[PDB]
Amino acid sequence: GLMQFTLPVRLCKEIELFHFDIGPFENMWPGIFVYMVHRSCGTSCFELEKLCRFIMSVKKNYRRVPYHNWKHAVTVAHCMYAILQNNHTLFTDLERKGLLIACLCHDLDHRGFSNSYLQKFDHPLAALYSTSTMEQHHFSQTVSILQLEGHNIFSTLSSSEYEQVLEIIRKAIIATDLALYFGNRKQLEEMYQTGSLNLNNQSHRDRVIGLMMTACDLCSVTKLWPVTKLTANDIYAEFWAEGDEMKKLGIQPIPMMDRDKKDEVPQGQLGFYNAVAIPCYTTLTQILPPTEPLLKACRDNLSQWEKVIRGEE
Ligand SMILES: N#Cc1c(N)nc2ccccc2c1O[C@@H]1C=CCCC1
Ligand SMILES: [Mg+2]
Ligand SMILES: [Zn+2]
Repeated sequence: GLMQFTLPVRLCKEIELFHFDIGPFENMWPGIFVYMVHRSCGTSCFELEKLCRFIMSVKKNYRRVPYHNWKHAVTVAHCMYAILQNNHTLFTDLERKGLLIACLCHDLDHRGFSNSYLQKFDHPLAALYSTSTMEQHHFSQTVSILQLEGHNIFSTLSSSEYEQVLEIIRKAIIATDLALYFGNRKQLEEMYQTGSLNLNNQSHRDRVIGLMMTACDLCSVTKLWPVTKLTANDIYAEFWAEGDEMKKLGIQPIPMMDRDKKDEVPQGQLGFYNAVAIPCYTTLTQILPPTEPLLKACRDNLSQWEKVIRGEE
């Protein structure tokens, strides 16, 4: 009850910043997450015995892949924590509970392959879920871990609050499917500009929560350059392995995923920053002004990639 998590001074201060890196000590990541829940939600939101048991079952069900791993989970939850903390009064008690859990669970049991590679492989999950394949699996895995004896962190919610939080978590996880992001942001853009955006409209909140999920999910591009640059290697290690598996199915993969065309990476990152990241954090900053530091950090890193291309690094 009176048991708080406390971090060392440096972390205690840096954790509040959007660009915080959770560090290379795996065994500190659960405490960092519980720290964030206690400050974000309250020391009462979850029974600490059950939260700790949920966190360690979630960790167990992330694989040892180069990027879509436990570190990503906690990193993406931290970005959500930063957004929620800089936007105190915009979110309900249920939304703060749900979204941190959504982010921790959003890539559960990821194998390091796109929905595209599952479809071309003819993976069983591609037959069970025709669209947002992995994301439907991630939500499924979340519900399974919640239903293990002693793991129901939401037990003390009423029936309707329980239904609401699981529905917040389902939409949040589905939205991390980047194929759905383009349309979601376009719609949010129009609604913002025509002035029809309304946070009392549930369908509008859903869309805004989805953009938040994309923003947390891509938050590697909003870190200090050395973190951004080193994470990019982890992302590309998966892409190139997927490229390899495409070649095993007798399919030339797009040049981004082909490990013979590494030269093309910096230009590939420009496309990604201009086509995805900058638009994402632009619309997010328009809807939630205090998330501006994400857009700024993302612009700083675009410029750093421009410098890589111009031979300057
Ligand atoms: N972050 C990031 C990131 C990145 N730095 N670079 C990319 C380049 C091309 C396509 C996707 C890219 C990407 O997308 C996430 C990584 C893997 C799949 C989920 C979306
Ligand atoms: Mg994902
Ligand atoms: Zn992710």
